[PDB]
Amino acid sequence: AALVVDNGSGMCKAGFAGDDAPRAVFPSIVGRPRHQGVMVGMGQKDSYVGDEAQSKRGILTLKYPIEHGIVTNWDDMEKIWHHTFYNELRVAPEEHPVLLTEAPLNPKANREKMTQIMFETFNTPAMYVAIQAVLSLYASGRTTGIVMDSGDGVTHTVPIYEGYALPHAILRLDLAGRDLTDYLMKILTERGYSFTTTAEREIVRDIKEKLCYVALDFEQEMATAASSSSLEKSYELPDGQVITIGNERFRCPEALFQPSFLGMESCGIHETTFNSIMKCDVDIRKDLYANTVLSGGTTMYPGIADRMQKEITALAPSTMKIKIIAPPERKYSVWIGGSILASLSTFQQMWISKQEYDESGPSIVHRKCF
Amino acid sequence: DPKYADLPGIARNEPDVYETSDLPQEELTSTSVEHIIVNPNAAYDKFKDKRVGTKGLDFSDRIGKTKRTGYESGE
Amino acid sequence: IANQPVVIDNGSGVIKAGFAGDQIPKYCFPNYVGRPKHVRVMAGALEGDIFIGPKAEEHRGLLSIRYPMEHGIVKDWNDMERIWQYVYSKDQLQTFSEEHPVLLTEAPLNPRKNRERAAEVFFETFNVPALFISMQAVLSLYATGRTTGVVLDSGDGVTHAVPIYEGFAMPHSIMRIDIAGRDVSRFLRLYLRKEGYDFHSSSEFEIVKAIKERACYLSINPQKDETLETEKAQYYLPDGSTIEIGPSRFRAPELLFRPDLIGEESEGIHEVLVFAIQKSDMDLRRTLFSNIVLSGGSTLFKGFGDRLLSEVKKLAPKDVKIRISAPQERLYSTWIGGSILASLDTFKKMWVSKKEYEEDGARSIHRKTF
Amino acid sequence: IANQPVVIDNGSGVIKAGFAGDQIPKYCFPNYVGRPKHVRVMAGALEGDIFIGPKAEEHRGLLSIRYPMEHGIVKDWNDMERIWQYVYSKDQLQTFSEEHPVLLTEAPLNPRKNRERAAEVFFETFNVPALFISMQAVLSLYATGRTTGVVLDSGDGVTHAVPIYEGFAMPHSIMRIDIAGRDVSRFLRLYLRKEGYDFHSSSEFEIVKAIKERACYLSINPQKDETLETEKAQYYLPDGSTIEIGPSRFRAPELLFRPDLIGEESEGIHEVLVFAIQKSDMDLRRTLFSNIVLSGGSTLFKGFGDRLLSEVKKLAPKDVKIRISAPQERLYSTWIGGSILASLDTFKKMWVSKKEYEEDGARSIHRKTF
Ligand SMILES: Nc1ncnc2c1ncn2[C@@H]1O[C@H](COP(=O)(O)OP(=O)(O)OP(=O)(O)O)[C@@H](O)[C@H]1O
Ligand SMILES: Nc1ncnc2c1ncn2[C@@H]1O[C@H](COP(=O)(O)OP(=O)(O)O)[C@@H](O)[C@H]1O
Ligand SMILES: Nc1ncnc2c1ncn2[C@@H]1O[C@H](COP(=O)(O)OP(=O)(O)O)[C@@H](O)[C@H]1O
Repeated sequence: AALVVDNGSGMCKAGFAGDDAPRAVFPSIVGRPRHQGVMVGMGQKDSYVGDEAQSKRGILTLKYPIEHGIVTNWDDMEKIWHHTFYNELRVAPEEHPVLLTEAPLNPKANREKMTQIMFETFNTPAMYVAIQAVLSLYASGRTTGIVMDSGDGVTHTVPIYEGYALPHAILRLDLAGRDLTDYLMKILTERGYSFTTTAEREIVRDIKEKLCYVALDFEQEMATAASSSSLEKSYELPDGQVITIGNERFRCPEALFQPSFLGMESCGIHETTFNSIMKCDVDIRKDLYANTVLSGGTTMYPGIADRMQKEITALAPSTMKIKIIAPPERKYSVWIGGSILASLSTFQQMWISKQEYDESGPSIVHRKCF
Repeated sequence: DPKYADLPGIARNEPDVYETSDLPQEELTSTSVEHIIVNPNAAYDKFKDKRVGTKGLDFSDRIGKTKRTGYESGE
Repeated sequence: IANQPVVIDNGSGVIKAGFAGDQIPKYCFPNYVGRPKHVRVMAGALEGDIFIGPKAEEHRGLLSIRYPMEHGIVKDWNDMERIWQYVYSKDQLQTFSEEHPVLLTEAPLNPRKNRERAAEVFFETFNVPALFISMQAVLSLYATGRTTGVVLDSGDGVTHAVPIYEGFAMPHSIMRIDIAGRDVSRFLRLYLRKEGYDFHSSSEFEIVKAIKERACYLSINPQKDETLETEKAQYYLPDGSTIEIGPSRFRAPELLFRPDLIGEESEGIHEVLVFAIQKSDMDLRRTLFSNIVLSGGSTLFKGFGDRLLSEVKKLAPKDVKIRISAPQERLYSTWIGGSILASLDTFKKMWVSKKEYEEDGARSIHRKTF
Repeated sequence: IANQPVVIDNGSGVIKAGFAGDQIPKYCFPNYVGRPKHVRVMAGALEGDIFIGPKAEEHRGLLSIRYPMEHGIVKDWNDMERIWQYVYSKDQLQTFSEEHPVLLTEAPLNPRKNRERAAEVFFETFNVPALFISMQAVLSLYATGRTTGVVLDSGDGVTHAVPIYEGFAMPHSIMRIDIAGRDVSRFLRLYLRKEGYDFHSSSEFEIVKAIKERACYLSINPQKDETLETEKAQYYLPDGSTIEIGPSRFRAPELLFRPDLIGEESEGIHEVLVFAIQKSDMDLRRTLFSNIVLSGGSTLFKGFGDRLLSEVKKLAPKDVKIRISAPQERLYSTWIGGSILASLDTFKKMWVSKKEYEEDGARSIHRKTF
């Protein structure tokens, strides 16, 4: 009926209104080869969208217009979107209204640029963009809750109390798994696993999803893992290389708990969320203690809820019970939350049509934000 | 320089520090402010001679005789 | 002691210093506590790791600058002690506590613990013979010569109105709000993130303050000047790089009258002063109306006072003449008033001896003070 | 030991050494592993392969020379050992490891394994009682006298551009490229092969490297001089063979800044340096523009610094005064600073004793390393 288009910071997801499985599950990454003196290989594309770039990853320069979600060259992602239509659903955007994703503390010019692409370029009959965390809590089925949203490009805890705007405590945080992967390939380089390009990064981010977990006592677990030679597990890679990871698996996510590893001049994720907590009414924060909504697909980690929980629990009073809300499908609950969100009665009226945009210009984005 | 002489592979004619030839309040101006000096020594000598007497100017959560006043004594 | 009394202009964000016999503070500097964010192995960098003055005023992108006076209330007193030792150091005074009469500043209705902790420092670690610390309002009264009035002393991160007629206190009318210009600078980086400028550092916050003190004012009409088209003044970075401004420069201190933007309830301190006016006597009010005390460097905005005059016209009755008392160097005005107070000989009963602290301390502080 | 410390001018392509008090590394020679071009199974061949200096400078069409340290990655450990023994011999050192303190210098992106393995040889085969491992940028700064600076090096393949203010160990400021003149000359001889000049043997290519260090430059108008019809000045080999060069004399080195047709789309360290600029802060950036240091041997080119000056001029915005310090002995600058470090008393405590190595080893390396 509509177009529920998710814009994942890493991969992508999409589909119509009310669709259950995300159709455009492909890398939301841009890539181009080394356009040099050689000729074309039997005729082929210039830009390589997702899986195409993922396929011939040895030469295609894996880039992103995305800067922790901030798209620089909108041409990239819009051509990706065109092909995404004519790739997954093969439907024009003019017959079905679109639904998009966003993150707080985003410059409005980004969304307005996006908007004018949908109208001037895509000619969508109606359109809408909302925060991913809303879809996460939507999938949970709540309205009161601190939706700790965590994309693989950004992070933003979203405290809500009966679907109400609390942006003073809501804080965007450009925390990407890519950043961890940066540090990870760096520490691998001193471990003899010296690799440079982004193809290496794709392989090791998949390895990050393979064995990089979250321990419980980083230094103690670090010393024991240093002693636990069996924990330094190996895996013969697609290439003849094998790996060795025992510390690295949990050594790398401590940068989230400790900005010191990167010198982010910030706080660790657990107390960062607690800092966002500290910007509210402590008695409704009690509900937020119960509303420990751990969301964002970049939270699919082994031993992460107890870690984070225990940390903030040490920060919280005894009566302030942490009650984790974290379904393993929270990664899909973003797009699926938008997919079922499209089926909302009020939302079928809450729209930004052609003339609504044109006759208002990009100014309509402000009140039509949320 | 003597090191340059004794080292054969070291070439010369190098402007070593290669560089870029680079070439090189209102609030008081309002329609209603009157920023004035008190003439510190003048006003100081004025109020300076004005002795002030005090006698236990005590107030913090002190209960007894509801009304109180600082600088109780006279001078 | 029969020495020159140390006149310290301890403002929450701007802590200057000097002596009484001097009409100009020679040791002026803001609030800042920097800790090196970088490791240093090779010789060439000086240490101490808590830098005040030049090191902090040069190596801003190296030191984790702290502003320990949280709303003028400090809890990391140790750092302040070291700053006072820095004052006792060669760069500022080369003297001792015992060697000189000392004079610091205060805010109204502070937590007693802070006063007690300060007295612990200055009479246990430091051992000042005779010392007393009081409100900045009296200092301003000396800076004006006035005795009647509502001292509107609203510094860096504290806003307070002090209604005192002829040198007679009225605490029920006296109000105090621990938020000011520091938060408007906080709101300025909020504007930065509104248009995507992640300048999160305290040094970056100082750059923000440089714009605050460089390109910011007060447009007397709120929406009439906000909804217009802005020229977006290109500010020049600490690299001189162009960065536009928008309506931001004048709409930023609006929050001081509508704290709802930050999610806070208040009235705009001037209205709190009007409440104090209401708490005062009918015709004795008019005098205080004419006693427009202007204090705290945060008042530096073009059209600032005139916007407040417009506020008066919106809220005060007719012909109740108000008279702007502007100070020339508002920050020194406080210090010079302190220089006048410290140079008072009669200060015997007004000071507090060290042995007095040895007798009761806290009880004698709060006892002798208001 | 309390003797004259061995000051080593290390390197992947050029490794020299001398002592403290010496103003020059007494025996200047590059990094190379000289093996014969023939089967040394039959007696009377170039066996031993310990051909450093005149032995390598003796047989030309009989030696297939190798290179151990490849971009800070040394694999010919035993070949390094025999090169060490050549140095330890009375032609270069005239003393022993036990008899003199030794100083090791490095660069970033060096895995711990190389350091550990080299320290194993240096403390077990050779036995330095006073051995220390360090950097090279620090030594270049020592030679220049500066401590604040964007130090760069142009080794054989060693190129790190880390902005280091006052000797601050800033690992997040690390921007290291592992490529230089090595592969440049390799594809420059590929150009020679494009015009019929095959250089497949090492020595056959070492002559080409002598041309690289002799008849190769940077035409500051690369595409303009490329579009301009070349004249192709004739080179004369040790054989005296007439070889024209022309555009290729500057093509491959200008290709460092413009890696367009490489496949390895590198940067040209100015881009990497701009990335390091981003890592730094405008207040420090403004200073560090004037604080730029160059090192290594690949810096030696006609129009080198001026071309890179033009590059950054096209990169940096207005009112950006940049100064790039670069003496004539960029190679020796490391050795000069090594002698300077040898003259340091802290360095005596900085070194790891042989017994200290026996106690910990790798942990002592990476803990007492700085
Ligand atoms: N098994 C796993 N182990 C470790 N990490 C995982 C695992 N599964 C998923 N992840 C994390 O999930 C992240 C991708 O999920 P995420 O939904 O955040 O992608 P995204 O593109 O940011 O989507 P969006 O931008 O819509 O939030 C990866 O960075 C990875 O760290
Ligand atoms: N032009 C300006 N615009 C806004 N705020 C300013 C300006 N100049 C100074 N300030 C603020 O006022 C402060 C100085 O006022 P002061 O009374 O010293 O504050 P405090 O007493 O709290 O240190 C500075 O710290 C600064 O934050
Ligand atoms: N005139 C020159 N032109 C080009 N490259 C040079 C020149 N002189 C030296 N080099 C390169 O620089 C290297 C020497 O620099 P150095 O820092 O010692 O390298 P490394 O540290 O890799 O040994 C040589 O191996 C050579 O590749």
